[PDB]
Amino acid sequence: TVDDILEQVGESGWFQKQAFLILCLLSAAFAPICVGIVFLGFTPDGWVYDTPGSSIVTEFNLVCADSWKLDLFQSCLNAGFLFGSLGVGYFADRFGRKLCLLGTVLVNAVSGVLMAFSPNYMSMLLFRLLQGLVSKGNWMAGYTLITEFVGSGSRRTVAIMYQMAFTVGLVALTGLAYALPHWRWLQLAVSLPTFLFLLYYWCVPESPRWLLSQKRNTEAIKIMDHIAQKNGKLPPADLKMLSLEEDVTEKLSPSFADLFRTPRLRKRTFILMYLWFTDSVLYQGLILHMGATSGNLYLDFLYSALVEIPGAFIALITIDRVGRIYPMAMSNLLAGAACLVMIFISPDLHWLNIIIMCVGRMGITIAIQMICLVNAELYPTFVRNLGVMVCSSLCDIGGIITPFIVFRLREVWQALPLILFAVLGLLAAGVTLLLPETKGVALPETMKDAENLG
Ligand SMILES: CN(C)C(=N)NC(=N)N
Repeated sequence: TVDDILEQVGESGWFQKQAFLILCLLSAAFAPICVGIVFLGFTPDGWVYDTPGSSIVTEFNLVCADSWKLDLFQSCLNAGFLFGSLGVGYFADRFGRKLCLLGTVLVNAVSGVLMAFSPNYMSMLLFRLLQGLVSKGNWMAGYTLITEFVGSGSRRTVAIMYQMAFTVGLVALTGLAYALPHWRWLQLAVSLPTFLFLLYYWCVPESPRWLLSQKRNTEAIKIMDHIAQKNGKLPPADLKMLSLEEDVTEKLSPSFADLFRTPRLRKRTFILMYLWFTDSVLYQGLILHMGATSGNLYLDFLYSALVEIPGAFIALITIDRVGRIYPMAMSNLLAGAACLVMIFISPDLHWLNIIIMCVGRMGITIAIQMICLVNAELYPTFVRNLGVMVCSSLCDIGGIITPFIVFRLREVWQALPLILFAVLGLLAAGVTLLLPETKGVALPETMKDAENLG
């Protein structure tokens, strides 16, 4: 199979390290497509806006349809996510993974370049929809590819280090937003590492599991000897692409074969969609809990962006031995019991508000780090379609429902949204962390996992 030859080969070799840096340079490009609107949505105030830079609000005249503008903008981005979920979930299974990712990166690069010189607001909306759709496809495909590519005992290292790469992408976005004469300079500076990825994407291999599922043993042997020659060692071909006698046709029934696995997979994928929805809603509620500003213009966003590194390092230290479901329970209970304190009286002589908000964030970031890792480890039949469906098709619902509901609630009553978010999160997502599946150090992706699971 793949795990035995991966253990017999260098799982963390130097070629693996340069491929890791290349897909990390992919990972830092996912910051502004999801969170960079805060650096593009400055609203300082015949309408005159006093700011040395500019924004979309300064560019247009958003004084009577300002609420109709940005809400529809982010709703169209999340609709682009909604199309892109099913789109890449079937397209990666159809035309493979690596060529899909390369073409999708090229489309992202040309779409960002054309976004930098957007003529009209209709072009703005269309390009934002296409950008969101493509960028979500790129990031999820890259994360799945490198989760599969690394060996058995080093999945978490890769996953947590790429969440760290996303964090340093937000940090570099905050550092870049200091030099903001127009949004165009920011977008043009962001779009250049995508071309760097395209330039240095000629020396990256495919996914051995998906390639082996195509019964192409020759190119599997080719990529194994390429990996061995890159590390400069003779490969101990114990299996020699044995393929475990796999002959099942790829994409036989994506999400249609779950009827035979109803008592064993339906409840698991349901609780996974529940946990994704809870993470998205709680995350957005904690961002809007101050409305992305608290006495500052950039320091609040840095506090909401540099908080991920302590959570990531805590996860990397913690989840090696205790498992991957107890971290879910600890993170969920900590987030709930941290956000529940804001109902109490504000700190008269201390900083309890920022303390509970930062520890709640830490809990939510530990939860989001894991949700992706356990999703990649699970859905053993085909990790692409089902994994994207649980990842993105129940996060776009959070993106379309969560800001409108909490905005209207904070317009009418502060107490209801925080209480409902805390109750739903704490109770339901702590019940959700009650072993959806048995955890194993190995990472196979065959249907034998679905029918056995140890
Ligand atoms: C990257 N995007 C869109 C997030 N909202 N991240 C998140 N922690 N839910």
